[PDB]
Amino acid sequence: GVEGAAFQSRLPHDRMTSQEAACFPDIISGPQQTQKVFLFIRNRTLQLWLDNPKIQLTFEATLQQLEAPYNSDTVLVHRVHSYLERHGLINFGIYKRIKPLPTKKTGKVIIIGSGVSGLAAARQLQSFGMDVTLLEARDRVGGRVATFRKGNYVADLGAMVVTGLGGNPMAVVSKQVNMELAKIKQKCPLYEANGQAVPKEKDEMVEQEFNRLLEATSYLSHQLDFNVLNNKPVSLGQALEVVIQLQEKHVKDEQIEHWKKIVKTQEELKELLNKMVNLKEKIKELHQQYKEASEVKPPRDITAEFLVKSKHRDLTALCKEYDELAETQGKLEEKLQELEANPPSDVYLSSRDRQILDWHFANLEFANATPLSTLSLKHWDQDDDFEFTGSHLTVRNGYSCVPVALAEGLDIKLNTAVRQVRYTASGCEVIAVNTRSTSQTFIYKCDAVLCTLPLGVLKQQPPAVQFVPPLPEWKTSAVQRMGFGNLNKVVLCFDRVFWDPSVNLFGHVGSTTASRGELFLFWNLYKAPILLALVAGEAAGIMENISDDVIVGRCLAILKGIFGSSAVPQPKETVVSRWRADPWARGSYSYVAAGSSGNDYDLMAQPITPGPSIPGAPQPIPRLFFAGEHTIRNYPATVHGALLSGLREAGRIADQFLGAMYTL
Amino acid sequence: RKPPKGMFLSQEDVEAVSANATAATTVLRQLDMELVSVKRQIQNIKQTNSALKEKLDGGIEPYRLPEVIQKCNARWTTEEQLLAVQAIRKYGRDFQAISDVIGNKSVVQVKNFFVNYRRRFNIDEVLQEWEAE
Ligand SMILES: Cc1cc2c(cc1C)N1[C@H](O)C[C@@H](c3ccc(-c4ccccc4)cc3)[C@]13C(=O)NC(=O)N=C3N2C[C@H](O)[C@H](O)[C@H](O)COP(=O)(O)OP(=O)(O)OC[C@H]1O[C@@H](n2cnc3c(N)ncnc32)[C@H](O)[C@@H]1O
Repeated sequence: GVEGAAFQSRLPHDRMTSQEAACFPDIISGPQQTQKVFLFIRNRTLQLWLDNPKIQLTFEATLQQLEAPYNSDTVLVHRVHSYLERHGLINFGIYKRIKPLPTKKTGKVIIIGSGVSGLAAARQLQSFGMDVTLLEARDRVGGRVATFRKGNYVADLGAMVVTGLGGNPMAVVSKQVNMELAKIKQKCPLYEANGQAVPKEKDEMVEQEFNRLLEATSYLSHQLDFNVLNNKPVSLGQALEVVIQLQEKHVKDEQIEHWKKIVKTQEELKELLNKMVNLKEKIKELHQQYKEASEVKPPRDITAEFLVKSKHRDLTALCKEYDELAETQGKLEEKLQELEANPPSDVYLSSRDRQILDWHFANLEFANATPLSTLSLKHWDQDDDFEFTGSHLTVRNGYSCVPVALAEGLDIKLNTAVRQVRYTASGCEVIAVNTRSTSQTFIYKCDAVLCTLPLGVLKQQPPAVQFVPPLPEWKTSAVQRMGFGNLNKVVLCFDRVFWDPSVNLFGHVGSTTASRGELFLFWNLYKAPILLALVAGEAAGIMENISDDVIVGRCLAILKGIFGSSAVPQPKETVVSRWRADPWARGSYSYVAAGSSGNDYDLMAQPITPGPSIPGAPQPIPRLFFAGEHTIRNYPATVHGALLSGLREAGRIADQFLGAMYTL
Repeated sequence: RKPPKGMFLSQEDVEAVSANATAATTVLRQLDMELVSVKRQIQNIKQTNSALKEKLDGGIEPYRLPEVIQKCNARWTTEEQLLAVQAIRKYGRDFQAISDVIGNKSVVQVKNFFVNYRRRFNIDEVLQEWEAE
C-alpha cells in the first residue's frame, strides 16, 4: 500500500526519521495526530512517484491526488513534497521533466569523479538549477561500474549484481533505464582440486560448520566481549581461528575422558581378576583338605566328622564368592565392549574438510574484498541490518548501461585528472591536467567541490590529489583507519557453452589455505558463452603480478579437471582485471577494517569548512563535500550505496547554496 | 545468551588459548600426549589382565562338589548336638554357617539351640574362646 512505498524508500512508515525531525521540528514535537497526517502525506507522495518513476512528480500532481482531510493543508503538502524532491526520494534518476529547467542557473559545483555517486549528484544538482561540471580521469563514465564489450561478448569487470529489489533505489532506476535483469539461481556445486564433485554429504556438512563457526565468532564478539587481544583489535579471521582451535581442543578432551573411562574399568577388572585368581587358589587348597578329610574311613569320631562337614561348608562358601565374581566379571567385559565400540569423534576436521571449509572462507573474502585477517570482528557486518529483500540479479546487457544513461545531458570532462583541490573562505578552484599530454593544465573555479574520489585514491601515499589547505586530522585518520580492499575478475569468452547451463555458478576448491582465493569460483551469467572466474582474499593482490596467459592458463587447467580435458576449447577472448593496480581506484571497495567502525564511514561524509580569509570574519559556508561508496554507513561498498550518497550530497549542497525554504 | 549448540566456548577456555602466540599449539600437544599416555597405559593393563585371565583357565569346575538336598528335621541326634558345639567354636554367631554344617537344622533351630542347651554346653565359654581368635 502506502506503507509499501515507505519500505521501498528505506523509511519507517509509522515514525518520523531523524531527517524529518530536522526539517519539520514543529510537527514531530507537536501532537500525535499531525505526525500521522504528515506521515501519510509523506508515504502517499512516495507511492505516487514509485508507481510511475518515468515522469516528474510535480507538487500540483501530488496535491491533486490526495483527498481530504489530508489535502486540506496545502503548505504541509508543499513542505513534504519539497523535502522529498530535495533529498532525492522522488524525481531522482532519469525522469521526463514536466516543468522544464530554469533558464538562468544559480551557483557553480565541480564534481570530481564520473562514478555512479558523481553522476547521481550531478544529475540532481542540475535538476535543481545549478551549474555542474564533472571531472573524469578515465576516458569513460561509470568508474568501478566497468563493462567489457567486444562483438556480442558482454561482461562486467566491476559491479554485476543488483542485491535484490526490496527497498533498493536501483529498483527504480531499472524501470527508468532499460535493464535486462536476470535472477541468479543460488545452487553452487563444489569441485575439489582433482576435478571431482564434492558429495552432497560433505558439501552440506562443512557449510553448516562454516555457518556455525561464524555465529561462534559473533557470540565471542558480543557475549564474551572478545574484542581486544595484546592491546590490538580482534579481527574476524583471528577469532575464527580461535574458534576452530577451541573445537579441536574439545575433540581431544572428549577422547581423553572416554579412553579414561576405559582405564577406569580395565583396572576394575585388574582388581577383580586378582581376587578371582587368589580365590581359585584358596579353593584349590580346601578341595585338597576336604578330600583328605573325606579319605578317613568311617565310622569317624565327631571332630573328624565335623572336619568333613566344615571343609564342605567352607568350600561351598568360597564357591559362591568365585561365582559372584565371574558374574561381576561379566558386567565389566561387556562395558569394555560398549566403550571400545562407541568412540567419540576421531578428528575435528579432515584435510578434505578444512579444504572445503577454506572455500567457504574464500567466498567470505570475496564478499568483503579482503583477507578475513583484516576485517573488524565487532563491526564487519554492521551493515547487515539494512539488507534488501528478494533475489539477487545480474545485468545481462552489461551494467555500464546505467552510468551511461545517467551521464545524458551532463557536462562531463573526460581524460581530466584532478590533481589539486584548493578551497577557501570565498570559493574553490580545482586544478586538473589532461591524462594523455599531462603538461596541458586546467583551472576550474566554483562555489563548492563534491569529491567522489575512491577511498583508495584518497588513501594513496604520496598523494595523487593535494588538498589546499590539507584535510583536517579527523578526516585523514578516518581515511587511514578505513579499509579499502581488492578482488578481481577473469573473463573467459568461448565459441560454445560447455558447462551446466542450468547452473549460474560453480566452485573450485583450493589446495592450500594460502591459495583459497585463487580462481575459486565461476559464473555463467550471460546469454553468450562467457564464464567469469573470481580471485579473492590474499590471492587477489598477488595474481596482479602475473601475466594474463599464466592466469588464463590456470583457469583452463582448472576447468579441464572439472569438465574434461577435451570439452574445454580455447577462449576466443580474455580479460583480466587488476583493480589495486588501477590508479583511478587503487582497490575494489571498502570494508570495515579492524580498529575501524561504521562511525568512520560517517566522518568520511562530513563536508570541510575552510577557515576565514580575514581573521575575525564570520565563520564561512562549507566548501568541500564527499560522496561515494565509502561515505554511506548503512550501504557501504555497493552501487546503490554510491547512488544514495550522491543523492544525499546533492540535497546537502542545494540546501546550502539554494536555501531550504521548506523548514518553517 | 548461549553459543550455537556444539561450539565449546567458556570464558576460561578462551583466555588459555590466547595467552600467547603458540599457546594454541601448546595446549593441543599436552592433549595429544595425555592421549598417548593413556592409550599406552590402556594397552598395558590389557595384557596384565590377559595374563590374569589365563591363570583362571578351567574355572573352578574340578573343585566344585555336589549339593546335598536334605529334608530339615526337628529332633537333635547327639551327633548333631556335637557338630553344633564345634560349629559354634569355629563360626561364632554365624547361624547360617552352622545350619550348613549340621545340614538338617533350620537357622532358627540353630538359634533355639543357643538357649535351650546354653546351660549344658557352656555355650558362653565357647563363644569367649571363639573371640580369642
Ligand atoms: C570493484 C567492484 C565493486 C563492486 C562489484 C564488483 C567489483 C569488481 N560488485 C560485485 O558484484 C561485488 C558487489 C558487492 C555487493 C555487496 C557487497 C557487500 C555487502 C555487504 C557487506 C560488504 C560488502 C560487496 C560487493 C558489487 C555488485 O555487484 N553490486 C554492487 O552494488 N556493488 C558492487 N561493487 C561496488 C561498486 O562497484 C562501487 O562501490 C561503486 O561503483 C562506487 O562508485 P563511486 O563511489 O560512485 O565511484 P567510482 O569509483 O565508481 O567512480 C570514481 C570515479 O572517479 C574517477 N577518479 C578517480 N581518481 C580521479 C582523479 N584523480 N581525477 C579525476 N577522476 C578521478 C574514477 O576514474 C571514476 O571516474
